[PDB]
Amino acid sequence: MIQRTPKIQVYSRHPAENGKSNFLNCYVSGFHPSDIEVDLLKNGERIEKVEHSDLSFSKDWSFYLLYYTEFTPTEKDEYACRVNHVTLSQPKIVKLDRDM
Repeated sequence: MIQRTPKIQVYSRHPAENGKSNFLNCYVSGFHPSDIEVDLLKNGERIEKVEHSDLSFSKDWSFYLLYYTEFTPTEKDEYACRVNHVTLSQPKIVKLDRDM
């Protein structure tokens, strides 16, 4: 058996074909087992509508999840990604930093 803590990256992107739109992304990588809980947060509250959740695995059965959705950030709102996994004794919250 192997267990591996996910790496978590939180960032924003504009799709080049629709540049006025903006996406909040949580990329959760390299984890095992695949059991996992992932949410995007706006001002500490779970975002219920997350339109994309893309899961894959590599050759060594490491899992990769891109969890992302359209958002409209203001400078007062705080966004983050919250992950729980067996390797994490408490939920891990990673903020979207200003500029990312």
